[PDB]
Amino acid sequence: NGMLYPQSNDSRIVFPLDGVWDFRTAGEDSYPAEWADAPLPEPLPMAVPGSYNDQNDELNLRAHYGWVVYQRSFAVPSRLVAGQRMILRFDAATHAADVYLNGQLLGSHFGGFLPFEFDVTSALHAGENLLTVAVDNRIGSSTLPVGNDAGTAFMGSDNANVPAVAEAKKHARRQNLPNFDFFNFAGLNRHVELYTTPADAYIADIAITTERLDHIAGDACTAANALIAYDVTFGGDGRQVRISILDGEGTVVAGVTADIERTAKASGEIAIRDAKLWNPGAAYLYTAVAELLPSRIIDAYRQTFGIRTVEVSGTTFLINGKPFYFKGFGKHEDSYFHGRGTDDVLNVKDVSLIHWLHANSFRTSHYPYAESMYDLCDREGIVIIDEVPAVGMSWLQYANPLVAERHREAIRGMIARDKNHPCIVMWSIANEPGLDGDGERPRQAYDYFRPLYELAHASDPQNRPVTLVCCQNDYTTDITERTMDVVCINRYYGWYNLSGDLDAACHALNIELDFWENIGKPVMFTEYGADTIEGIHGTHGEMFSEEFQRDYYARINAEIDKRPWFIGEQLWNFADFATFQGIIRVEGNRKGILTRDRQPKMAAHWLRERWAGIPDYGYK
Amino acid sequence: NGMLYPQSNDSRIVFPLDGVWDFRTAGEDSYPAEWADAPLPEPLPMAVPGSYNDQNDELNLRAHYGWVVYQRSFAVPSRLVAGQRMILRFDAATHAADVYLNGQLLGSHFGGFLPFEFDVTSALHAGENLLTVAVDNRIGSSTLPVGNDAGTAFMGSDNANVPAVAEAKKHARRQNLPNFDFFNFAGLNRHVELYTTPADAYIADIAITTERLDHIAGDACTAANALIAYDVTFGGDGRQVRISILDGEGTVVAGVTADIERTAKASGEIAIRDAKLWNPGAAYLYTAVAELLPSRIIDAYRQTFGIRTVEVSGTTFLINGKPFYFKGFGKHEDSYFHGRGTDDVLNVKDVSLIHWLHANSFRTSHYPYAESMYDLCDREGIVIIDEVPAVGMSWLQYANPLVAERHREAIRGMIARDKNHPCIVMWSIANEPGLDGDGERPRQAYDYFRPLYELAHASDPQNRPVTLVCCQNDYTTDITERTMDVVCINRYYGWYNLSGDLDAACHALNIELDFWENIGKPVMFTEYGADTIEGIHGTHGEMFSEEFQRDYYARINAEIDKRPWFIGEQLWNFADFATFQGIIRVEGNRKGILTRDRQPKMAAHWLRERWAGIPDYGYK
Ligand SMILES: CCCCCC[C@@H]1NC[C@@H](O)[C@H](O)[C@H]1C(=O)O
Ligand SMILES: CCCCCC[C@@H]1NC[C@@H](O)[C@H](O)[C@H]1C(=O)O
Repeated sequence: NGMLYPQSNDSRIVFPLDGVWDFRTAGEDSYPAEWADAPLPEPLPMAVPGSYNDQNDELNLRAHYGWVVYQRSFAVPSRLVAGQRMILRFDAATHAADVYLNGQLLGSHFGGFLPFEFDVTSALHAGENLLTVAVDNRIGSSTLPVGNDAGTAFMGSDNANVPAVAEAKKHARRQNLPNFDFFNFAGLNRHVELYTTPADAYIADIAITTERLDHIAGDACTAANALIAYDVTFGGDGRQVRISILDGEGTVVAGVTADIERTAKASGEIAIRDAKLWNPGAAYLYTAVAELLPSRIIDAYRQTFGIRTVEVSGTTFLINGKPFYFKGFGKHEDSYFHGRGTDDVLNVKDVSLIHWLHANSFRTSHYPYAESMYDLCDREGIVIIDEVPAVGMSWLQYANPLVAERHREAIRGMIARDKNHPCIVMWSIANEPGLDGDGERPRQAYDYFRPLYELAHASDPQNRPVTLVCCQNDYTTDITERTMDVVCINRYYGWYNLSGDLDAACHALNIELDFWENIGKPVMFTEYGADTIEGIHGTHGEMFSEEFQRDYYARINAEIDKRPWFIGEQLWNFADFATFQGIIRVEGNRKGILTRDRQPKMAAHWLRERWAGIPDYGYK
Repeated sequence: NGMLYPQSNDSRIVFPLDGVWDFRTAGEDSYPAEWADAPLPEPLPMAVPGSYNDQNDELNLRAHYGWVVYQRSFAVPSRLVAGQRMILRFDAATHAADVYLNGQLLGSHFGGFLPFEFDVTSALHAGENLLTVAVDNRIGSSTLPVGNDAGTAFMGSDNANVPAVAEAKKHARRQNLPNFDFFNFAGLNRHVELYTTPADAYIADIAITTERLDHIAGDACTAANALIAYDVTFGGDGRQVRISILDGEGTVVAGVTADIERTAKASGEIAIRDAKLWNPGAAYLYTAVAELLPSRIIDAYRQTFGIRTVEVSGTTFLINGKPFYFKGFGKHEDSYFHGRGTDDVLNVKDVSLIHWLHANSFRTSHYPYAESMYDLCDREGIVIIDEVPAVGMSWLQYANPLVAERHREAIRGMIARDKNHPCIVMWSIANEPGLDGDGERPRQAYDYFRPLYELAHASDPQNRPVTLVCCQNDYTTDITERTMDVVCINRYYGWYNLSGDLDAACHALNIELDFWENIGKPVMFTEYGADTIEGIHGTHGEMFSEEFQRDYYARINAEIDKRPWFIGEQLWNFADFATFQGIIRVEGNRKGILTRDRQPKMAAHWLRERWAGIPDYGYK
């Protein structure tokens, strides 16, 4: 279950397989299996980690449907592999993959945004090894994210009443038809690596939790005493594990020796005096060092953690007992050449932009991000809402057992990967599923999501609040959203409805706010905004102008400032990003307050000035 | 002398040190040395590899002058380090660096675009190692690239006659003053890695040359026989090395065992029947495998190479005996977030754009590029002119011994690194130095550059032609350029002079062409173009419009097509790129035929159509 990021130390080594691989496109529903047996014929170059779609302008890889095949060779010294457990890890392959090593099928995986690995100890040999990876980009009615098995893409224009259109449609080239508003970037989007552990016994998983804080300082910089718990899982085979707690300076401030009891497991609690707490805008990280004992050490792992509590109380969101207010946006892993490919330079920059904006948070819309970004936010004091790729869902999916299982696969997987990050304060189990309507549809939606709500709570040792991001719907017939720990709403009053009329938009908003006032749950925006082309200006700003985008946030935020139970504003979006082409997408989605190149539109400056005057704690 | 790229095989392992490091700014001319002794205080994150300048929007790192300090920790299993020679390699640190390991100064390096390494075998220890790297971005009268010690930036504006301006200047914040037109991106721009070799004896360098081709086929796909030479250098300490030549399928097609004689060296020749030649647009690569013999193998290195000849004959540039014509551009390593940071995704994409454009070549303006790009061009059949960072030079530099030595270091270093790449057909020893004028100035320039021309020839075992890229000058008083193997000229008739008048530009051009016609050397463009803002249009295109850029190349190329001795068109630039700010730089240099995001302007489409109709061989 544990999927600790591969680590190098005295017991373990990591061998990265990133770089420029060989690459071929294949078929709509197949690929040549014999390609795993020998070097790819006439291969293209393809850098990895990265989406393949924008790495070859001779081809139209954005239009590709079906399989592609990656391949490379590598060689490692025999003295490294001797007596070690050898693991091949894929941080992400989007969306599905078959993996071959030296002609042997290692296995397969579905889920484009969570890591998977294989024990390759017996599959490796000396000299050059041949690694072949087939990647499938197809989406449909049983995938997460959800595709349409027929019809149009989201927000799609159609003239079905024309006979000629209906006929041409039946013979059109097959394409992925997303039920979501971001381009279907595919391939080896994140790192690939080989790593080693000891074979006889090894650390397989670690969970650290903040159980209780005693006497938190007025500024919440410290607690007189903090009780943390550990749970270490072992694989392999009077054994013990040593656990050392390191402060920010590397000074061991606590240490205990725990018994391993059989799924070998060691667990217990540790008290930390005058513990330094993790807060938004004021991060502090400790290291839990686990060392498996035989002065020699058998195995070791260093796990970063932060000491903080998260608790919903009434209409407040408490971090270290203080009333928090979210300032931020939904993001995307999206950039030009890389597509959805992970880029830590850009991740480092984006975190700096978040500070520049005086935001304090974001949501991983609409999929778990690369692991390195969570590490980055841990040390930079940025709060995260962590979200599974359950986007584009409706009643057709709720009746499908395969979807329910893939959805459970996403939640346990996300939480298994991300549980130790202090920056994560809440889980999101879906973005904009169908929740409303008449007859049995509301109850059907409820019955699908409630056990996923329970699963998220049961899976997280820290027991963080769980939410579901609600689309702009009939909130009076939706019976699911109001049962979440925090009500997270996506609203586009004045853009997709009452278009351009900000008075009417605010009037409509206030009517729904009057509704949520009575539900008595904490409420925040997770999306709102307006497409904006930088350089379009007006004295009286109309839709798509920079001025209108500024006016939009100015009018809307003035209304939510009047509601004490409204605990956060996360807009849409951080930056412009790529989408499937269509009549409402001007080179993608232009609702970013920054351009795709991370340059600030007028609204960004206005939001920066606003957020500078709003404290992380005690605003409401 | 040798700088083989680190390789993993049964005798060798590479441990990458890339990732998110710790980072602090320091002083204009110092940094706290005690930072090497302990973790950096309050560090920022900084991705490696990448320029640091665009990775933090809270700071103005583009305006930073002086030192910065990088730091990270790392640990490797003791059993892997055991008995091995341990090498720490920096692919590039721009511009100068002091490197510390565990508080010990390892040494320093000047030169921002070439790799350097340290033997750290004795500095390493078990557990966490602390790696601290100080990087100096400062440029001046003694650096390559050349900076100004006072005054303005390249094409910088001033009103020196105003007393108020003169005074304020003396109190202005100190800044790097480049004598070049690209932004001074700095930091750990390329990869950092630790690698191992055998300690007792190891391969230190490998050089492969194509000595002679016998009976080349009409299409130059093959030669009846190819005579290649190898030269292997060893370090450490009747010993022998086995050399196997692998074809594109991995089949050993030739093999010899050579004796090692002590400066341990093995050298000889190998005849290959029906050898497959490397050509532009039709690459073929062999592998030279060298194995140090004790059936066991001591050490091994696999060196890719290609079999082709390059010869300047009269006014022709012969590759495998056929008259080649350059189609291409000067490039830059430049992109939005990475700066000058290497990005293999972008390199793969750019290589595809070159094919899309039907170009066949480019120049590494104005510095050696990342090693991976040459590997990429080796397999994709793109020809390269390789250039050292000798840009911004004038008479003030020719009299400076430190500059002369740094210039020699770069020339020997570039060639030592890049000698084995078949894609490289020519060396460039400077871009736009001062060469013309009255008095002793022309002779002084000649006396400075002539021994560098000789050095490039002496350093290169393949003995490729050598050039110097000449600025738009008084070609009648210039006595240096005409002595190069190929005349490479940068001309901006109709842009920087005779502005907008294309009839007059072509008239002036033809006049300089009449001059070069008599010199009787082969001549090519290495720069020509016009700043162009995408989206600016006109029915009668004026400067900065997409139409003017198209008209510009159409009129100019029509004139050079009339000259049989004119053997190439490399324009400026491949893509828009970042510069120091100024009144002629609209968000950088806009002479790209592509935008900075790699999108094609009107001129790119026109050039694509023209180049599609121009063959690699026999156009002239
Ligand atoms: C009001 C009707 C529904 C609005 C839908 C708004 C959409 N939500 C989910 C995001 O992934 C989309 O990018 C966003 C949008 O189109 O910008
Ligand atoms: C006509 C004399 C001046 C020509 C100077 C042209 C310059 N050459 C070298 C390149 O690095 C510059 O970017 C280019 C330019 O400014 O775009």
